[PDB]
Amino acid sequence: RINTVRGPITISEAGFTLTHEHICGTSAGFLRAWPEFFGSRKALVEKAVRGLRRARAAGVRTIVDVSTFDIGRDVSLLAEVSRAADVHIVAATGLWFDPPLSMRLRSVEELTQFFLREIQYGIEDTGIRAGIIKVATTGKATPFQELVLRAAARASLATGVPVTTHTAASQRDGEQQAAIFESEGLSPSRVCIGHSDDTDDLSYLTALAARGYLIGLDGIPWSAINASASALLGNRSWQTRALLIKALIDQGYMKQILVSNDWTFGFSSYVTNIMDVMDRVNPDGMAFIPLRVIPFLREKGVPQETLAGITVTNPARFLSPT
Amino acid sequence: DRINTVRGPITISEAGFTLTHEHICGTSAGFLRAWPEFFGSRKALVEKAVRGLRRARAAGVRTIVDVSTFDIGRDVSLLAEVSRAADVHIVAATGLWFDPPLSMRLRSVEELTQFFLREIQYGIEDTGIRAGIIKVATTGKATPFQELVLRAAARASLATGVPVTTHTAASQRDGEQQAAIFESEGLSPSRVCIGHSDDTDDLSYLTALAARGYLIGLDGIPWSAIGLEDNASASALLGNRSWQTRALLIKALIDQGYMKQILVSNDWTFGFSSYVTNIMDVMDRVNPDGMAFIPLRVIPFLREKGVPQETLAGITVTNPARFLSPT
Ligand SMILES: [Co+2]
Ligand SMILES: [Co+2]
Ligand SMILES: [Co+2]
Ligand SMILES: [Co+2]
Repeated sequence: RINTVRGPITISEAGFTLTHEHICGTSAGFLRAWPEFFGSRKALVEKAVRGLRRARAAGVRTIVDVSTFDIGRDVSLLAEVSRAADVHIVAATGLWFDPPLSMRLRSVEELTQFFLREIQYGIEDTGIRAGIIKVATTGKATPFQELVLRAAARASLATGVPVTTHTAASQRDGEQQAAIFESEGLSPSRVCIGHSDDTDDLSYLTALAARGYLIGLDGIPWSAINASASALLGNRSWQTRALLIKALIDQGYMKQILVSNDWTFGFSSYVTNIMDVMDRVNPDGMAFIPLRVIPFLREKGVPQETLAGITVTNPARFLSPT
Repeated sequence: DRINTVRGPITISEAGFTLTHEHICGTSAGFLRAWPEFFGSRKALVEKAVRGLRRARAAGVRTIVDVSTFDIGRDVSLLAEVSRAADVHIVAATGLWFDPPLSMRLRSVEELTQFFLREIQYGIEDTGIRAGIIKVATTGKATPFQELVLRAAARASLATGVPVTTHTAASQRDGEQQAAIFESEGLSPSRVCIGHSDDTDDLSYLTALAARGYLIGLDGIPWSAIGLEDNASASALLGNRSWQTRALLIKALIDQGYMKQILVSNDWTFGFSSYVTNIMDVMDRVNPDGMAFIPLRVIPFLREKGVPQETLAGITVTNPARFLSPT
């Protein structure tokens, strides 16, 4: 009962899934208005097809595109790349930290209708329904960012669809988001505190993992080992971020881990050549988790059925509507 | 002599009575397609727009310049559909207003110049519809990004001959900073309209810009929140100045010899989502005439005050014709 861009699929059809990915990290209407920024729309489709086929050959069967309205989600692009690559792509709703005036002047009740429109009816005029809700917070929650967290909760409770968040982990936003989700009546088993790998703090993660929250260790290839790339991605290495997966397995929270790359095939919501800077830091792309992180954990003393539990059974339990 | 409309190129003589600053929808990038239910439905918005433009046409309007940019949620397909059904020429816009998303605000002046050029020379999105005007904006002192938008607009105008029109916080005298930046790029004042100029009563500011060759946009004549001072949202947007006060600025500029520098419009819309929810209903109640307000209520008002019919015809037909013509 998991909604994808090609239609509804079952829990067994999901397989190896990456919980936090992006085909394109852009802005609302941007891809349609300026496709030449990515070379052409043809070039972005071709680069995304080759990148997903690389992930499929590596073991991945499903990717969850957490690109929201304001990240410039184009479900028609998501459907085209999914068809040519034979990889299941799950679409998303919600609002990130770049909402336009028509979204930021809306009440909590109006934002619930929009989220409920994209999950129950469909996205735009395509009929494609959203299977996950993406929300954001950069530091302490602004008066509007609180309404998005609450609206995402009211939409998750009426459909059963899960929530995934953006967090500035060094500032520990996951505790405030958790306090807001719990005040709304949302079950912690339906929420994923993303970007939790941006910190080396383990005491903040185990506290949330004990309450039932899923920990999103999603930006593993993000290593700044360029003032723009050093501020966006990486103070530490990938080995340090991948050791945080092992540190949570050792504490007995193997059922709460969700791994991903947080990769893109086109990036426009930052500096011009950030995609070219990223493409060489990680030449593996979206295939970094099964080819470089899984054999690392196998060498550092973690069995294959613990890793096959994190990648197959954990995201399938998360993405299933309850 | 030839200008781009959403139905294709037309000869300037066919433009006729032209409203220089209007919107079919005041929204945000991708909003109409992602949430048409905000406006009832996409079909309801089209029907309302067609009815409004048909009524405006019956009153004498032949062309409107939709100054909706990418970030005002310009949907050219909607503009084309309504233009064809109402049989009113609609000139589309490029440029950037004051709500650009991350992918726009992180761009350099060279990249923004290429985006504006693409929308004028090649087309908007995958439609083939080309922009006939560049819309820019400042709300007080220009931010570093707004300065880049103004420079890119000036560069695209110099390369194509297409005019530039602006949004200003008129009380803050924004037109002076805008003018300075445009002229630093070598753009002729005759290719620029300093809009929302009816938001101020400072005639010294207006005549000085007009004296330099700038077109003065007295473009929101029906905007008045008198009678509804209890509505904090409507008062902050529409202001407390009467439609008459805004319209008398057209007479004031004519009297000082600047009839050739005046552009008049309503700054109306059929859908409004970039503000509070009830705003379109409130606006439609204050002004039931919509875009027809200029020929039905403003033109006869100025005739009562003594302005000749040939001067008014010069402001509504000749001035927009000279402005829109690629020069
Ligand atoms: Co993020
Ligand atoms: Co992301
Ligand atoms: Co304006
Ligand atoms: Co306007």
